[PDB]
Amino acid sequence: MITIPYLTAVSTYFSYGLLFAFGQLRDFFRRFIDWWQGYAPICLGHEDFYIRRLYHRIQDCFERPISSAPDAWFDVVERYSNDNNKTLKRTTKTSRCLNLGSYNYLGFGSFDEYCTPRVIESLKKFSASTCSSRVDAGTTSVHAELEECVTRFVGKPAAVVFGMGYATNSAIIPVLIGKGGLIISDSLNHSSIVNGARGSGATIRVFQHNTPSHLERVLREQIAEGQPRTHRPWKKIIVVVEGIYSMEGEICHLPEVVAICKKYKAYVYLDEAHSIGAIGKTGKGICELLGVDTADVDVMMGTFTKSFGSCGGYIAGSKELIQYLKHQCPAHLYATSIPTPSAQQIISAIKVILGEDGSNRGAQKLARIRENSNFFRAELQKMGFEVLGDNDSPVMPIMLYNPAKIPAFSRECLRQKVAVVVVGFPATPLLLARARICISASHSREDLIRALKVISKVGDLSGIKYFPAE
Amino acid sequence: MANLYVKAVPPPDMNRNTEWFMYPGVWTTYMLILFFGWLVVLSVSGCSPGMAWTVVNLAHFVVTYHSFHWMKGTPFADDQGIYNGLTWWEQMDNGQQLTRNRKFLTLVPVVLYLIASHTTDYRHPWLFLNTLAVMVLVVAKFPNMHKVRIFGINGD
Amino acid sequence: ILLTRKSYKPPKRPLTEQEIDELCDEWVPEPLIPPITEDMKHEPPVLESAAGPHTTVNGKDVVNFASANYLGLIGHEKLLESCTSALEKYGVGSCGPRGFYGTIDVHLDCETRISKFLGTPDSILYSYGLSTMFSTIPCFCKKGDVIVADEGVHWGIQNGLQLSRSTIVYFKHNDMESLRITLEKIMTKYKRSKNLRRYIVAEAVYQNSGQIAPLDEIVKLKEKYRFRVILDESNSFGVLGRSGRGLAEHHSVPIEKIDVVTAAMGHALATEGGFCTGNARIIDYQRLSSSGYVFSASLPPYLASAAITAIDVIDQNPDMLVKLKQNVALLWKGLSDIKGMSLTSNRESPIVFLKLEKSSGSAKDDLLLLEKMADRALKEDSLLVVSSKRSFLDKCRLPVGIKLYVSAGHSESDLLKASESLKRLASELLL
Amino acid sequence: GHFFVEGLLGVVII
Amino acid sequence: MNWVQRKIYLYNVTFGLYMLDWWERYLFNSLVVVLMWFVLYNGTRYF
Ligand SMILES: CCCCCCCCCCCCC/C=C/[C@@H](O)[C@H](CO)NC(=O)CCCCCCCCCCCCCCCCCCCCCCC
Repeated sequence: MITIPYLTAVSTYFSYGLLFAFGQLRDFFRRFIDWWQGYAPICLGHEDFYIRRLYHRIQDCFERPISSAPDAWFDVVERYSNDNNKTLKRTTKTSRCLNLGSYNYLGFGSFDEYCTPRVIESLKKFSASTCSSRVDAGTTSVHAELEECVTRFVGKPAAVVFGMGYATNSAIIPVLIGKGGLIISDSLNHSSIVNGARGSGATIRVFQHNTPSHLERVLREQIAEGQPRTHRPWKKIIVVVEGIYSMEGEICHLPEVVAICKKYKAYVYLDEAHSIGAIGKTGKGICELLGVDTADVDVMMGTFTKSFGSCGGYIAGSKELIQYLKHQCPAHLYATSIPTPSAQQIISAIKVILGEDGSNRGAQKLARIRENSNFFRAELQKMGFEVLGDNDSPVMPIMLYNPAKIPAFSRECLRQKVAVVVVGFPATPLLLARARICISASHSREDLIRALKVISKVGDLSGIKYFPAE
Repeated sequence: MANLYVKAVPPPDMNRNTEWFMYPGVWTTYMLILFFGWLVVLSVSGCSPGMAWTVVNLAHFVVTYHSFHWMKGTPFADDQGIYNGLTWWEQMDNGQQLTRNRKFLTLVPVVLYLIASHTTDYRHPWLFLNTLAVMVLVVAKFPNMHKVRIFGINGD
Repeated sequence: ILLTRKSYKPPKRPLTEQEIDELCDEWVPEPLIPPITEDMKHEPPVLESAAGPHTTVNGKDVVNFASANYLGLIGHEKLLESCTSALEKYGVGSCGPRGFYGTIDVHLDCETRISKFLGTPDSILYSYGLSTMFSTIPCFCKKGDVIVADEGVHWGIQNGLQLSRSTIVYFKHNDMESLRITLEKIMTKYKRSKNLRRYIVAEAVYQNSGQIAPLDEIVKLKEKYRFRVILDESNSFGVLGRSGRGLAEHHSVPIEKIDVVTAAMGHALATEGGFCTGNARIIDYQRLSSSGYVFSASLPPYLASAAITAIDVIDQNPDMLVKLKQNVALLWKGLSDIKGMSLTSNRESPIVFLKLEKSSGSAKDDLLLLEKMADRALKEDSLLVVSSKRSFLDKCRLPVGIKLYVSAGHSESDLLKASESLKRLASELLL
Repeated sequence: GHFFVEGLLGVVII
Repeated sequence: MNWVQRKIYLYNVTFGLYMLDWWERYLFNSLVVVLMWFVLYNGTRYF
């Protein structure tokens, strides 16, 4: 699924083994110096080896504090050590870098003159948020008006909105499935989905990432073998897939997945976290870009953090599914309602996207998010880099493959006034370290042109042009 | 200066600890580390090739045994210590026995001991040791020695 | 060689590609959800203009007892300036997890302010109130440990207890005699093992019963068996101590005896979020290995810039704390003579519980019985109250009842109007 | 005492 | 940077020496220089 140059797959294992060897050696001279209030230690000796022997070496590439709105250009605060690199502290000095590590695709995480004036007015009339849950006193009028805009937008009959995009997967999967069920998940699913599956009693299998000929062969075996020990019938089967598989940048093969789930009478659980304002000619997600009937999928989970510039989540489906969840979902019963100015800013963003604001800049954003991604991705391939994903996706990871290139590609770019994101080993597979580039609809062409020459010059030093240029 | 592209497939294996041992390039590095240690030993202190192969076989004993058969658990806290009563050898391949990658790891301590004996003229000063080392390695990797301990030493 | 082998059956003949097709056709799945009923679909009130003591529903003015703002900070004139000045300078969204670029400076200031308020080395923020317990407990307790829970802990805590695949044993609700029995029986079954970790999970003011935990016997039994204490003081932070510090200042114990202190800012601070407090080593370890901290968007900065102002208001004005005790006592002096209900809360917690006496039947029936009594309190004489809404995923088995979240902004007329209206309705429906 | 081992280990390998 | 200075930098990141401290790097560079001199001097005339 990823083409790896053979000579680089060898100098990566060597680079990791050298780190392992020096780390064990150094940790062996700490265990004999600890000779100099009775409870067990907070953490054992060797459960955080790669946290203190690999992460602390490059800890200045993460948790960079900014002091400006998440815009195309922000200010980055500078940090010193003051005690030989153990606890970084922040100065007063700042910079002015190009934002390429945020998520605001449509450029809503800013001050725009249709949403912020309405949200400020919906603040001084409702005071932040209610202190009760939604079934007691936290269902304001704004919370009832917003659950209609989401149903109109997404397309399904009814929807529920929560206040966290991570609790939208750990507090719902236990409700729909329980013990005796099955969950054929995709390999590269978020942590929230797997934690939600663990919170119930269901069994989890995994089919190969983004290929249906392997999804069929797993369903056949699992229905022909029943429960793992007492070969009862499987009470249910649910298949979980994602719209755009981030950190791989690929659009899912939805038409070929739904067709196989219908045949074996399994259910489908879609996850449009990255693809609900980005892809599509109207912004309706993958079910519109790929031309699939929205009633073939049973549940559709989403998130407003990335595109609409406001926290939250939702679930949409048949009108009895929503009635069941509103009566038996712990996140709906026990948790405080989503704040009011954080719901007005979703209402007034869906109005802009649908063009009901009077102006017509709801289509300029949708066109400029595409004419920027198709340009950046095309230009990176011509210089010989290795970028993944298709042509219609806001994310494009660049593969690095070497643990030592992670602090080299980031420190140079920050020094030349460009900010990016890099991902290491403990989170990713060992061999696949990458950098993630996020392109928004607020970047101008003059910025992408200037940022491509900064990247092309840094990529010569590290030698990450694995493919041949022209 | 880059050729020989390989299209690696992701084996699920759902375990950070023992999934990296399936991507292309592991065997070659495994052997090149051994061939690199052999040359570096007889450069920092000029000696006979036989002894140097002996020092390589003795260093490869402690490193491999302490890593594959002594340590238990995983260094990643994400799985909430699901594998606390298992060693790295037992976690491999979800407990599947006699696979392609287990036979390669079984076959190396033998072939490396043959080389350290055939160039040291057997004798007894080194023969006694090398035999003990290879014997310990091969016994520890037997299919029947699965989740079984010796007198309950480092067993629970 | 042979005289030692084991008898085995010959291997079976594998299924054919035709037989499998049949089995895949006989199999039938159950419905995704159970069929709906008519008692399953009651809509809650939709209100306007506030959520404070005096809200508004359908035009008529009702009196609120279901919002958990104890200090009456909803709609304070000093919070609507802070939020406004930070909402037009940062935006309304976070745009990223906190490890990549989601660390605004206001987050660091808020953490410093909270830690200075409680007097502790360091502190950590979380995005959402209910998820501060999903991720704190599985971070500390792994599969080989032992946790001594309280059998009366809400769903947030008891979801984390299940995620962290450890061994959980319960003890009777606020029964130090049953706590010490359990501690001894654990310190005997685990004798040779000494590297394992042991934790005690409690709650400052319980939400299902309104009873304050006694933090003297717990801090004393913890020093005798080498345990650790995790305290969930979301209902006591800012209301309970004499200066507002919480349970520790209530029982006059040093805060260093409590290993982890977690709270939610959605009750007495009039914001959203959560935080966790402790020494430097504990906090800096869960800043990297947590789950809801590294995989979730950070707090919107306008919510974290209101917590700072709220804490400053609390610190500068300790009179609204005694004004709350008076209101709780005033509601207790006008409700002790009810007919079928029974005040089963503590005398100081601002959650006036009311257990129903002489259970009318099965718990299923009692739920709707309480639901209609709660419905008629609003429709007729304009009163919002809360009734126990259990889920089928919850495992708590405490008695159900009706709560009343008293605040510090209630008047003296509405406070007794809440008592007369409950006495009449309880009299004319239960007995 | 030198080729019995090298002959038996080949058999063991196979 | 010139050609030799650039080709040294490209070597530090490929074998993971860009991350280590000065004392971990000076203990490996010397140990690999020794190996390149030993191979040269011997193999150049031992055949
Ligand atoms: C200088 C060149 C190398 C110098 C010595 C390097 C030896 C280090 C390799 C040891 C492999 C450890 C396998 C499992 C270890 C587990 O116990 C622990 C905790 O459970 N897992 C982890 O820490 C994470 C699991 C994966 C991390 C492995 C990173 C190292 C990747 C290298 C593997 C492929 C290259 C070597 C193949 C196996 C090496 C065999 C030892 C060679 C002996 C050298 C003595 C001359």
